[PDB]
Amino acid sequence: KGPVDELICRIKLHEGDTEFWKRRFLG
Amino acid sequence: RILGIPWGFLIGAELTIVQSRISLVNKIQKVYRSQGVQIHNRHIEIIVR
Repeated sequence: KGPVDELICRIKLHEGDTEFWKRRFLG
Repeated sequence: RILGIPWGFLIGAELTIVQSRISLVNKIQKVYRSQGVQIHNRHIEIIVR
């Protein structure tokens, strides 16, 4: 809605990464 | 929020559905078994389904 250490670079999105979500499902 | 977009709702809704299925049939069977009424689970699971 807009008209520094920039830590945002380490925020990793795992959309579509099936293997990533299976690990969290297991634990 | 723990799981991703394609599976946060997939298994999350399934957990609600599956838990409700066993809960619903138990409560319905609780009334009939208490009153000494024998009804097979098939006739109730069809309603719950």
